Amino acid sequence: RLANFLVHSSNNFGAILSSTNVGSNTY
Amino acid sequence: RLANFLVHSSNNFGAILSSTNVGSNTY
Amino acid sequence: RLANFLVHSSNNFGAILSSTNVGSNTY
Amino acid sequence: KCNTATCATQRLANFLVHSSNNFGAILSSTNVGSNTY
Amino acid sequence: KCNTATCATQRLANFLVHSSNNFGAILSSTNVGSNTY
Amino acid sequence: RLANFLVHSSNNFGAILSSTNVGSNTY
Amino acid sequence: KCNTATCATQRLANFLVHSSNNFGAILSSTNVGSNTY
Amino acid sequence: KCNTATCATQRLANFLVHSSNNFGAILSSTNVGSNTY
Repeated sequence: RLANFLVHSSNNFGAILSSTNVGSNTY
Repeated sequence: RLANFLVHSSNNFGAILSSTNVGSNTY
Repeated sequence: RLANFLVHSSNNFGAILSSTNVGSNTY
Repeated sequence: KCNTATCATQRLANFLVHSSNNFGAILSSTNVGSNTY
Repeated sequence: KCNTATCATQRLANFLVHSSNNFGAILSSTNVGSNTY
Repeated sequence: RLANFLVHSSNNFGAILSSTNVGSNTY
Repeated sequence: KCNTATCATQRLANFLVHSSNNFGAILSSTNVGSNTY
Repeated sequence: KCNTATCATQRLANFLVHSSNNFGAILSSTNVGSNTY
């Protein structure tokens, strides 16, 4: 009997600015 | 009987600016 | 009976600026 | 201006600005995960 | 201006600015994870 | 019966600026 | 200006600025994880 | 100006500035984890 319990929780109470640029030209 | 319990919790109460640039030209 | 308990918790109450540049030209 | 019994104010700002003023030539090429044979 | 009995103020700012003034030539090439044969 | 307990906790109450540049040109 | 009985103020600032003024030539090439045969 | 009995103030600043003024030629090449055959 194998039990696995995974919890991934993200709570944001604020400002997150995330920019991922892959192989991109930004001007 | 094998039990695994994984909790990943992220709480943000603030400003996170994350920029990942991979192979990118930024001007 | 093997039990593994992993907790990864990140709490931010502040400003995090993270920039990862891989192979990128920034001007 | 706060004169209340108690006031909590939070200003959180993330500013990302990319600004380019170009008076000339910019040449940009990006190859990512590219296989050339 | 705070004359409150008690006041909490937090200003959190992340500023990332990329600014380029170019009066000339910029040549940029990026190869990431690129296999050339 | 083997038990492993791992806790990784990060609390930030402040400003963290982290920049990792790998193979990148920054002007 | 704080004349409160008690006041807490936190200013947290992360400033990252990349500024380039170019009056000439910049040549930039990046190879990361690149296999050339 | 704090006239408060209690006025905890924290200013935390991280400043990272990359500034380049170029009046000439800059040549930059980066090879990371690159296998050349």
